[PDB]
Amino acid sequence: GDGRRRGGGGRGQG
RNA sequence: GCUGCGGUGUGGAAGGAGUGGCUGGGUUGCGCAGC
Ligand code: IRI
Ligand code: IRI
Ligand code: IRI
Ligand SMILES: [K+]
Repeated sequence: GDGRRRGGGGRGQG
């Protein structure tokens, strides 16, 4: 899971 | 690789899903969960 580790709205970027 | 829950806070009890996010923690951190 090399991608978004946290979702829902705008959580999890960088 | 994608997605969901203001669920977390060195403010988190007057808030939210960033319609404050070049105003910070934080290039949306942390936790939990699902495909
Ligand atoms: N969960 Ir309380 N954050 N710890 N609301 N009880 N203060
Ligand atoms: N400038 Ir800033 N926005 N505060 N360090 N990049 N995070
Ligand atoms: N501007 Ir900012 N919000 N502080 N993107 N660098 N993290
Ligand atoms: K805040």
